[PDB]
Amino acid sequence: KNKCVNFNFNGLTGTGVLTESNKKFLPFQQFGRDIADTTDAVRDPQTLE
Amino acid sequence: VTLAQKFNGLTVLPPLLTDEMIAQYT
Ligand SMILES: *[C@@H]1O[C@H](CO)[C@@H](O[C@@H]2O[C@H](CO)[C@@H](O)[C@H](O)[C@H]2NC(C)=O)[C@H](O)[C@H]1NC(C)=O
Repeated sequence: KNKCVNFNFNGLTGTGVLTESNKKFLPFQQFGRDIADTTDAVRDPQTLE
Repeated sequence: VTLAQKFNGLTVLPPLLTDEMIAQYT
């Protein structure tokens, strides 16, 4: 966390600084996007946050 | 007047004169 990394989450290859989110998904969502239809949040698949 | 792009290589540059300097000239 707080570090620039090459991430893969569930097949989502990308790069970015990961941070603990204040967002709150409904249980069936796993992923999140901004107005531009671009990723801006992801849910950890092992320790659900 | 009321005023996700960044990581696509796009960026917005500040004006040379700040809104305080435009107000001082005015
Ligand atoms: C995957 O398994 C790990 C355990 O190996 C889960 O993590 C545990 O979660 C419980 C409940 O919060 C804790 O009491 C344990 O101490 C945790 N252990 C570890 C090693 O994390 C994890 O939640 C599981 N993930 C999913 C998505 O089921």
